[PDB]
Amino acid sequence: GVGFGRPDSILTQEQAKPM
Repeated sequence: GVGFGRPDSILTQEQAKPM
């Protein structure tokens, strides 16, 4: 859940940036 782009790996924000 860190920025936008893809689903968050860690915790449910809707989206996150790539690796």
